[PDB]
Amino acid sequence: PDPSIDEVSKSDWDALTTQEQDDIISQVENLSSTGWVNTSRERKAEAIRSAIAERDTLYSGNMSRLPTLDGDAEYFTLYLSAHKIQLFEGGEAQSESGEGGSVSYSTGGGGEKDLQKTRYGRMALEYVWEDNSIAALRTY
Amino acid sequence: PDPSIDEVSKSDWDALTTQEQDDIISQVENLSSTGWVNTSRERKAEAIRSAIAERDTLYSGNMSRLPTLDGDAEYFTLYLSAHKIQLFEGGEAQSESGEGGSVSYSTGGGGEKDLQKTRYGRMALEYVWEDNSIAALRTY
Amino acid sequence: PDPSIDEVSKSDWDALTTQEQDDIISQVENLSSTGWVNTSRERKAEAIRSAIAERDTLYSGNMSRLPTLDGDAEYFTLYLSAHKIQLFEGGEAQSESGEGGSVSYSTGGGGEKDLQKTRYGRMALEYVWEDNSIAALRTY
Amino acid sequence: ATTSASHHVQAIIDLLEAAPDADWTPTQTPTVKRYWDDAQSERGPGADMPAILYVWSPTTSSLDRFSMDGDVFDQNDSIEVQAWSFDETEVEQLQGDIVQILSEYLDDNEVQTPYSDVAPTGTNDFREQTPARTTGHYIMSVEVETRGLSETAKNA
Amino acid sequence: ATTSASHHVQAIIDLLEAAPDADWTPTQTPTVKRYWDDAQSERGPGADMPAILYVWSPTTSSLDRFSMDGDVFDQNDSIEVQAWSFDETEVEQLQGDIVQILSEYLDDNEVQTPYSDVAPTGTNDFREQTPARTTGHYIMSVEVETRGLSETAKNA
Amino acid sequence: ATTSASHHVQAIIDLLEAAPDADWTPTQTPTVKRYWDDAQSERGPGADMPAILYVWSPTTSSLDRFSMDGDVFDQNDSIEVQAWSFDETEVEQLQGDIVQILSEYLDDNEVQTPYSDVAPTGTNDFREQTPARTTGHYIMSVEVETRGLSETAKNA
Amino acid sequence: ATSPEGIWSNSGALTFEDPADDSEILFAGVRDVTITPAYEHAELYTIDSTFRDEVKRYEHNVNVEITYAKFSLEFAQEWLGGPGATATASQDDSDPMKFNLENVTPSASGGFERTTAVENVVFPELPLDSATYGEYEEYSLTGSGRSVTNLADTSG
Ligand SMILES: [Mg+2]
Ligand SMILES: [Mg+2]
Repeated sequence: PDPSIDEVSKSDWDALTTQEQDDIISQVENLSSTGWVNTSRERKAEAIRSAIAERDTLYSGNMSRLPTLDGDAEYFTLYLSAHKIQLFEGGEAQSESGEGGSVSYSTGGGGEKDLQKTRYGRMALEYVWEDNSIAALRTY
Repeated sequence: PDPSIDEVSKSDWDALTTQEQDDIISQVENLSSTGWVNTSRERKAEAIRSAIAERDTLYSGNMSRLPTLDGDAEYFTLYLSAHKIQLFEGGEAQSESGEGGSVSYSTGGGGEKDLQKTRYGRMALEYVWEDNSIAALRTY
Repeated sequence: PDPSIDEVSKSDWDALTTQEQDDIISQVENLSSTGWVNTSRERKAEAIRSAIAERDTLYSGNMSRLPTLDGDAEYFTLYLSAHKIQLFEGGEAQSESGEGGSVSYSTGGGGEKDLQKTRYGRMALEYVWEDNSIAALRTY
Repeated sequence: ATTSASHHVQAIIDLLEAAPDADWTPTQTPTVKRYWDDAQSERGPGADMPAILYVWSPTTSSLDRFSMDGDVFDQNDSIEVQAWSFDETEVEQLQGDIVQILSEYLDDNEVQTPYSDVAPTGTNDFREQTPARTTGHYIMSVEVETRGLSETAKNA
Repeated sequence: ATTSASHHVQAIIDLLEAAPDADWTPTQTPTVKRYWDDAQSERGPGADMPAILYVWSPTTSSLDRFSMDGDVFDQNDSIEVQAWSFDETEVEQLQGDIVQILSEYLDDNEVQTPYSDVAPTGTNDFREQTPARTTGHYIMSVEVETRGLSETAKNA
Repeated sequence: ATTSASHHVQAIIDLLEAAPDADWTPTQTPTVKRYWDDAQSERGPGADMPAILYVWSPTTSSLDRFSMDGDVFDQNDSIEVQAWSFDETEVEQLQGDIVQILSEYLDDNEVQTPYSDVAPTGTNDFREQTPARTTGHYIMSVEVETRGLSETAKNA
Repeated sequence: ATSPEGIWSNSGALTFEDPADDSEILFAGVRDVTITPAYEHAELYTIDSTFRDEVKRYEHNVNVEITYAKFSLEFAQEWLGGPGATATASQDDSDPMKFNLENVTPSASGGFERTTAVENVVFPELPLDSATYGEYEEYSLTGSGRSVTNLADTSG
């Protein structure tokens, strides 16, 4: 996209053209083979706007004078977006069964924090020190 | 590929021809018997671009002057790509069933972390000290 | 084969004739009763090329001036290749069921780490001190 | 004769293998197999390979009495052919092809085959079973019956 | 004319897609899909989206001998169309609509479709299954059968 | 006249709701619901409340061809009505009421209903299921078929 | 010559006309239609040979059998009234009502369109009421036309 998802804050996202938003949405839709085609535009836009806001608030600033977001901020925001889109539908699929036949995914077995609950969450989690508390400070 | 996958960063990948990208994609498609043929080209391109960026951000630099990426950076980037593609398709298949019959793929529960959760992840994980903190440094 | 799998590195594999590669592929195909006949040549070639590169980078050199690859480098590279081929196909089946006829293959939990997760890996693992670190050095 | 086979499963394998490349709709002629030629985890083609047809006999062959003489049984045999591919279009084309191949020999008076009749009797779609996330195989099938007079050696 | 499709599932998708917006009872024209277009956790429409119809073939297509010439199978095909929506009345309207749409072509002598006959043969209500606490899809369906003369190439 | 409803489930709900208070045996007129109006853990009445009737279609409706014209389907529809109460006597009375209510309209010329025929075709007792130890609902039901000529788009 | 071909029954458009006008008489809802030109045959045999010496044809008529399920009040009043009149009661006169009949029917492939036309069909008896409990009424006509006026491909 022309503006990248890491180049925009919440107020910037609201200031984008519909085309620039749709380009970013189209990038997020690459992260699933299903593309989430049965969820409407407004909900994917809300998830992205939320991911932007949550990055800028919960995953910003320094920790032992390292950035708290160590990985690529583009892909972090995309994975955080995909995580939110997934949670706008349900959990991870543990099992899916059709008119006939079935598949099951071993998507469980992780911890209890939100990011631990889904595949996109578990990817995003690596970009941000795995939520580890490595901060340090001193008297001067 | 003429430019192999370790010769390029995110901004280089975006500057390659479609032919150079498609040959790298073709190499990644060797890592599964199913080739991920029913996932579109752009989704595989996104996963590769993401793996390139993630390597250069999360799996770069040194620990006690050892490189953080000990194994071949080619096969590491391919495995990291294949891991992401598999997550775009919803993760591992633990079991499958239908009029073709049924199969179960001996996963167990596995580990909690993303690279532990899929076979391509687990192959990539050996290249990077199994994500351990071997780093050591001194006053001088 | 005339050039043996232990005599060739990644660059050498790319320099071999198609027949020399095919002889080595034919040797690898001996390690399964099925021969993996429904997986294409390119995928078996990629698995072998990867196993060669992975041997040379992750399973090379020394610890305490013992070789880190203690066993026969021929059979190590073959078992490492067979491990890779099997992982290009979902891994080991714990069970296979068809037209009523059914079987289960006693794999069990099988640990968590890469080489533990399939039979060919479990064989290859004995060649490399079971991934143990007998490494030792001293001041002089 | 094109087959002269011992048993119905091999007979239909021989018929499908005997088909010219021009009579298949896709670019690549499919590979024909007994259902038990391949292990389950490896069943169906890989990417960059031709589609696979699996042949077997799913139900009991009947052996009806033909007459009081007992020279022959009126034998009725049953077969299923499953087409496996990753392309949902290819399995549909193969279902068409299998019908068009095995709709030759419909009233073969034991000229090409050891049978009076080889006939597709129905077809199945199983594409609804392939889960949409994963790049798993699509499956479709043809059901084939087969009939002839089978010698008893009662009267030597 | 309207379809000329290679298989019954595509043929009925084409018929439902060919329907004018004015012939659908709701404000928004439904989306028509193969059953296997969508993953299970995402099956059915999201809120504010138009309703979804899923088409597939649930049972074996019969091929019967038409005559002892062997030129033709009397082919009988089976389909189900499932309507998914959050609105209990919308699915009921869609069931009415699907029956109406597919009640054209009732004795189409291969003019519109590749068939002699496309007909709704039964309908199902599954609204009783939807749990009342949760927002969740109501489902109803039309069962459709489809009949025609299908060529064998026996006599070329 | 009395209903004019688009679907059989709402049609029979409209009939049961149209019954005068005098035509029910108990003191309180029952409440009529679709099976999916209520969640399971609170399905059936509370104490100090009127008995509840749940209506739904349990099985496939038939659409048979009426003639070569294709102008109409002979449509046969199926419904179940379940009566829920804590009084074993009240459910028995309600079963007798539902029967004698829905035995009006037995041969409408689409006069009251949109049907040729609405008929109770059988009745069920399930009182043996209610565990005697706990307070809990008794259930009984009426099975109702419904038949009429139904239009088509064929001739417009 | 035109290739012989299968015919889907429901494709046929049967109509009746008053031969005084060529005006249509309303008739509908056919289920069975048989039209059969016939002659009596006389065969010559003599002592000179055991084989047939000659065969000749006489007493031409066209047998018409119709089963139908929509009652036509016009058709019945025409049958009662006799040629060029309608009646609400039996008529005490010797002239039966003569109907011109035409049936137009496409081939299953559309390869030809037969028109069969029959002059002066008369029916010895007319069913008025044909009730069976729990069924729609069904009616059988047996009659005889004077000759076939037309049997041709109507296409183009
Ligand atoms: Mg290791
Ligand atoms: Mg990590």
